[PDB]
Formats: sequence, structure tokens, C-alpha cells
Amino acid sequence: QELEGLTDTTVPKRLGPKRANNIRKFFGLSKEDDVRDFVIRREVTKGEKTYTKAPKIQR
Amino acid sequence: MKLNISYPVNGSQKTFEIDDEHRIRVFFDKRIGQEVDGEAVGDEFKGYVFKISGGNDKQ
Amino acid sequence: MKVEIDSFSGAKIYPGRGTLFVRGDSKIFRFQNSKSASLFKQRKNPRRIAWTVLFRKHHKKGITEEVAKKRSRKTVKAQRPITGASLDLIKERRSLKPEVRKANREEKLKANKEKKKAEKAARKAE
Amino acid sequence: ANGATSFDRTKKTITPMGGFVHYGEIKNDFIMVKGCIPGNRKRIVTLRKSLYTNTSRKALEEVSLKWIDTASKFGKGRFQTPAEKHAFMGTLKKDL
Amino acid sequence: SGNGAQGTKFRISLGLPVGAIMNCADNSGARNLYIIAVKGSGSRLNRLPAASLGDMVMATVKKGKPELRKKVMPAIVVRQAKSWRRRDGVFLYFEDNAGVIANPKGEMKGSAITGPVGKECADLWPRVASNSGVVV
RNA sequence: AUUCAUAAUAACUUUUCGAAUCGCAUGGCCUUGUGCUGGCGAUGGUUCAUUCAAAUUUCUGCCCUAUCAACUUUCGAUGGUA
RNA sequence: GAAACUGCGAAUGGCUCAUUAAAUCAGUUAUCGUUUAUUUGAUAGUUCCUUUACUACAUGGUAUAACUGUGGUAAUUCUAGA
RNA sequence: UGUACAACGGGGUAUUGUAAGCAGUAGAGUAGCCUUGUUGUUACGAUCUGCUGAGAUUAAGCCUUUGUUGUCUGAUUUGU
RNA sequence: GAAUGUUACCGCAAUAGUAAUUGAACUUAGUACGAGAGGAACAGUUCAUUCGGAUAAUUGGUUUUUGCGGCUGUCUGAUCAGGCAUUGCCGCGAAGCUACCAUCCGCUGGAUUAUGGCUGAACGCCUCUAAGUCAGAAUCCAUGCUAGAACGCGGUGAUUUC
Ligand SMILES: [Mg+2]
Ligand SMILES: [Mg+2]
Ligand SMILES: [Mg+2]
Ligand SMILES: [Mg+2]
Ligand SMILES: [Mg+2]
Ligand SMILES: [Mg+2]
Ligand SMILES: [Mg+2]
Ligand SMILES: [Mg+2]
Ligand SMILES: [Mg+2]
Ligand SMILES: [Mg+2]
Ligand SMILES: [Mg+2]
Repeated sequence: QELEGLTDTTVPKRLGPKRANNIRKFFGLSKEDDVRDFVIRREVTKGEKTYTKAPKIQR
Repeated sequence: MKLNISYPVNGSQKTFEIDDEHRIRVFFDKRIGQEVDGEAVGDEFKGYVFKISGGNDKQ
Repeated sequence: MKVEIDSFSGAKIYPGRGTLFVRGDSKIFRFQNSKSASLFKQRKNPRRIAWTVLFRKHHKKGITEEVAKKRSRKTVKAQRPITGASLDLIKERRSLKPEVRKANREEKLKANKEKKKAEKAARKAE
Repeated sequence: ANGATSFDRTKKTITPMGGFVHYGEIKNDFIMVKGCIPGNRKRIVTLRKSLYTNTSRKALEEVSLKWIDTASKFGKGRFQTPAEKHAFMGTLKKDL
Repeated sequence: SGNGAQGTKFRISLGLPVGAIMNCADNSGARNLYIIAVKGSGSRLNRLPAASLGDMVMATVKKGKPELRKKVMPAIVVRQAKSWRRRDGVFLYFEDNAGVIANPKGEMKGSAITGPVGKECADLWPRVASNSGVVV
């Protein structure tokens, strides 16, 4: 059976990976797949304008 | 007492107020880290199994 | 009901059996009978009294094993959504990784941009 | 499991280890009653119903036993059953 | 016992008749208490009034501060050293005889207790319980 | 004044350190590749020296009391070897 | 640019005069008897350890705080599980 | 002449605390000998270790018994 | 313990004795009452004091269990195993006995005293009283408990032959 607050709903992880190899192993890409475009971007709106504000890749 | 139950697969978590002392007596004389079957504390948690991860006493 | 252990001999203490003694430093000693209580009062070492659990443990007699170790070979193998990226998106990204020519296309366009930028700087100076 | 309760649940009769001192075994039905009664062991005893109705919130208390002692009364008995004695002591020279 | 008692007490085996000198467990400045009376004690010809754990007694200070000596004050027995039976069936005893100085209402003269105190005394007197360290 | 500074041999270490760090500027050379070189700094790092220190230390110097004349040395007092 | 991690600092200052009579302290020595963050100046081409795969050097590994969420105690600059 | 009684014996239960004997490269050390050792041997040596929770005791007012061996008709008195 | 035919078992109950006692805490309730200061009681619960009758599961005491171990001196050539030291001494020590030093248990009906009342004359009123009557005390008598008249009693079993 399924519990209402535990097994029915789910909550996403708050942040994606920030280190380059952390992204590379989170997505299983390659030796050279240029991790800069597999970066998780969180769309946020300040007003009617929206922006994505991805993390700064480290190492 | 109260039961702070967390399902880490979905990341969800919820407290349950539990009465009727002979269902909470299955938790007694159990250490943190030992696993206890849920059908003893309730047929609502029947087929579940919980690991005791912590808690707070009175005061 | 809880079964206590003799503080001198290691004998099992059933309810209403033996005595309890509280030392002045607030430490509790339990004796199954007056024999062990009197030995403790006479300040005998239980490690030198041949019929006690401590003696038999130190002399390795009647050795028995409780040797239970449980180690979990546990790999979670669990995948969950992230606020920026849904699970479907994560799956798609994992799927498209082999043989990506996007990197090559981007590199070429970018290399052209760099050349143009260097030229622009020279033009600005002149 | 005369001497066993719902909490203990280890089957054993009411007889202590080695027998009741100066009496023997309890192979028959018995009445366990609280406290001490007049007479010594092996004596004929007459048990009578109460001559009045007593409430007192002490005569009306329902009693469920948790554990019954079956250690030897012929000394400072340590074990309730020979199985528990064997489990504590291990093997002996008589045991082969 | 008497006035300031919070609840009743099951009978404890008496181990301190009149004339007994017990240690003083608090920090009031007294070193021992000489028991001259027991509050609430009965009457019998030739029978000495005796105190147990948790009893309020009347006592003098034989050794200690001069402002505490030569006068009669209430005290409460906190350690007994004569074995007694609780209703859970344990016969237990401490290593020494000890009490603390109190007023007739039960409040302690001092502010700290050295060593353990009895559970039956701690339940009966709340200020003894508050100033007590470890309760057995 | 030294068994000093330093150097050399045989090893020893459970092994230290010998930049996987950051900001601006972005220029030169071509076999035109995100190729090779490349400036001014920031932080860090082994040792020596320096500085700010510290710890011990030599000599001489302190008030009133003998109604304080012997003190220290079991239990370190004074010295020796380890 | 809050929070939090990290690095520094919190051993300075300021206060008081209780102890202390070869002790402190003063002037005068010593370190060929040692420690020294920092400042300043110098100063590590040798490190793939059966040192031919073991090894990525256009740069390898794991957490964990802040954060989200569920909570406990009358109470503290208390903290727990996820 | 029997789910008889007894005396032994066996088992259980309790008490104490590890028997005698044998062995040991255990043992502060001290002597002798040579084939002067790298367990050198011999002798002595409180004690230690193993066999060994062993041995001893256990109803005289403990419990139990498929064993063994025995015992089972003496005296006196009593009538409405 | 003779004698009641003998012997046996199960009983009855005249008479005599008799027992339980006192307090605290919680609650009632910071209530009634009182201007305030102060400050109860009935019912209920949990304990305790003094006394009594038992009992020994446990705890403690006792030790000729001379049961086991240890120790001194001497004697048995040594060893082993023992004797003696008026129970040699020490530790533990079952069993038995035993302790408010341990545990359990200690009944509820009637009739009354004081006193407060009902009806009601005497005494056209009134009056607890005179006739009659209600309630009522740790009192009394029973219920219960202990003995059982050795000259109180009942029921029942069996009753002898060479
Ligand atoms: Mg017994
Ligand atoms: Mg007198
Ligand atoms: Mg430098
Ligand atoms: Mg032997
Ligand atoms: Mg042995
Ligand atoms: Mg036969
Ligand atoms: Mg009568
Ligand atoms: Mg008695
Ligand atoms: Mg005893
Ligand atoms: Mg005894
Ligand atoms: Mg009237």
C-alpha cells in the first residue's frame, strides 16, 4: 500500500552538480563532451523577465 | 509518541502521532540502526520495514 | 521482567534474588547471592576466582562464539529529479551523449568568433 | 507449561528444579494462592469459599502473572530449567 | 515526615535508631547529624524511635560550624546502609548513613548534595530531589 | 673558542616539501590547431637569514625582626654517571 | 551581495596590586643552550616507486555546511532524522 | 507377596572451588659436568599451566528410581 | 487417662474465651465561612502507627552438615591420607530454626447509651413521653474465630466358635 505523504509525493533535489567531473559522471557523457552545455539551469522570473542562472563550473 | 518517518527514495518525510502503547512496544529495547517490521506497529504500515535512525526524548 | 548479571561472578539474577549495593561513588553492584557479595566485600579479584565468568573468559575455558557481523553490500541505485532538470530530461541527456558532433560544430563556430574578435580589436586600435 | 505464563512462554511445570523440598512433584492440578497459609508442607489443608462478598478494590483486582520462579529451593538456585543450566554452563565432564 | 511531605511512603526497614550519627551529605557546614527524634514515629515501651530512608528526623550537629552546633534542627535521611526491600523485590543498601539539614517545611538549608540519594527520599521531598545529583 | 658553517659516504622514515589555487591584461609566431609561446599581480610553500618576539641566563644591589642560631638532606638537599 | 564553509584575529588592548623579600625588578651579561606565526631578502629542472601502463596532467576523489523539508524541549548562541 | 517396604546403587538437585596422579621449552635463581650449548644436560626449587566447573559431600526431616539384595503370621486383650 | 457392650469414622454445640487500633498524604478545596487575615468537613483513593495470628518463596542471622576449601604447631620415616590442639583457627556453607531485619492475613449484622426527633395527652394550647414510636457510640449481643462438657449429644462401618 501507498502512504499519502511519503510514497505518493516526491521532492526534487535542490541543486545539480557543480564540478565538471561531477556533471560528467552524473550524465555519463565522455572524456571530452564539453560539460558546459549539460549544465542544469533553473529558470527563475524576477518580474516578467526570466533568466536561467546556471552554476559556475569548477575545475 | 511521534514518528518522524522519512522515505529517502522520494525524499519525502512526515510525522505520525502514534498512540495505543502495545503497538509502540515493538520499538522498545531496540538500538539505533536496527530494523523493525511495520506490521507490528500498524496494519497501515503492513509490509513496510523501518530502520531506527534517531529521535528525541522528553525535555 | 529483566534478568540482571552478577557484578562479581556474571551469574544471571532473576527477580527478587540476591542483593544490590550502591557504592559511595554512585556505582551499582548486583550480587546473585551472599557468596559473591562476601567475596566482593573481602576484595577478591574475580579474575582469580576459578568459577566466575571473568576467570573463564581470561583463561579461555569453555570458549564459545558469538561472532556475528552483518555488513550490507548495498548500492542504492536510485535516480531522482532535480529542480532545474526533470527525470525525463536527465534521461534524454544521458541518452544523447554518444557520438556527439555538437562539440565539433560549436568549436568551429567559436573558433571563427575568436578570429573575428582579434581582428575587431586591431580595427578598433586603428 | 503449568509454570509458564503468556509473557514467559517457555514450557515448564510448576515444580522447581529438583522437586519441592520435602514434598516432591506436582503431577496433579493445583491452586496457587498469594502469600502464606497455615500449615507446613505435606499437610492436609482445607480451602473454603469466602463467607462474605468483598469488594475493597483489592479483592476485585484481576491478576495476570508474568513469570513464575522454578529455580531450586534446595539452595541458591540459579537456573529455571535444565536447558537454561546447560546453555549457561556449556558441556561438562559427565556430558559426552 | 509530617507537614511538607509530597505523598506517602511504603514501609522501609528502619536502620537508624535514636543516638545514631549519620554523615551530613549537604554543604551547610555540618559534618555529621546526631539523631534525637523521628517525626511521625509511634509509641512503644522501651522501643527506640528509629528512622529509615526518606524520614524527617530531629538532629544535632556534633561536628561542624559553631553556629550550627548546640541546637536542634530538622534533617532528612538520604542514605540508609541498612538493607531494605522495594516492592519490585530488590534488597538494596548504601555504603553509609547520610542525611541533609532542612526546615520543618522540607526546604534544604544547603544547596548541593554529595553522593547518591534514595529514590524514595527524592520522590517524597522535592527540594532534596532538586539539589540532588544522582538518584538511585 | 667549537664535534662550527658547509660538504661527502652507508643506509633509515611509520615518510615531509618540491603550486591539480585565484584576478586583471590579453599580446606575439606559424606547420590556422582552440596549436606553440607570453605580461603585471594575489595566495601558498622547504630551508637559511632578517624582523617582531619568547624562554632560560652572568654579575652586583632590597625594609623590619636573634622575645628567629643553626638550616637543607626519609619524600632531591649538594655533586657524579646514564 | 545576506547566509555559511575557508583563512586570519580573538595571547594585543584595557583593569588591578592580591600574592611575591635574592622572588619580582634595575643596570649589566649569555645562548658555542633553544622555539619563533608574521614582515623583509634569498632559496627545491631529480616526485610516474619492480619507478614499460601503475598513472588523467589541455587538470583525478570524497564529503559537508549554508539551503529545502520533517521535528523535539518551559527554557540556552540546544540541536536530531532526511 | 504388592503402582509393598527396606538397605545399597544410579540419576537429578544443592555446597565448595579445580582432587590424587602424570606431564610441561612455565618458574626468582643457585650448583655440577662436558661433546662449553645457541630448548646443552643433570640436580634442587615456593609456585604456575594442562588433563579439571574437576574432586569431595549430598538426607541424616531433599526429589526420583524398569538396577542389586533382602523382609513380610511375634505378644496381649476386648461381647450388647 | 479407668469407667459409659467393643472398636472405628464422620459430626453437633452447652459453656467459656474473643481483637483489632490510631494517624498522615492526595482529593474535596484555597471551596464553604469571612471585610480581610486566614480557612474546614462528609464521601473517595493511597499509605503508615500500635497490636495480633501465621509463614519461610526471597533477603539477612545462626553452623557439629565438623559439607568443601585454606592456615599454624606437633605426631604418624617421606609422599598420600590422617590424629591431637576440651568444636584448633579462618572463608564460604545447604537443611532446619528464625527477624517489623523477612512476607502474608486480620469479617459484617442486630440491639441500644447519650443525644436529636415523630405522633400525643396530661394541662381544649404546648410538649421526644406519660401510652406508642424513629434514628443513633470505639458500647452490648450475635455472625465469624479458639477450645469442646474427659459423668452433654447424634449419624454411620464392622463386630470374634474350635
Ligand atoms: Mg530452601
Ligand atoms: Mg525502659
Ligand atoms: Mg618569505
Ligand atoms: Mg590435581
Ligand atoms: Mg580445573
Ligand atoms: Mg526383588
Ligand atoms: Mg459464646
Ligand atoms: Mg512471630
Ligand atoms: Mg543465608
Ligand atoms: Mg539458612
Ligand atoms: Mg409535634
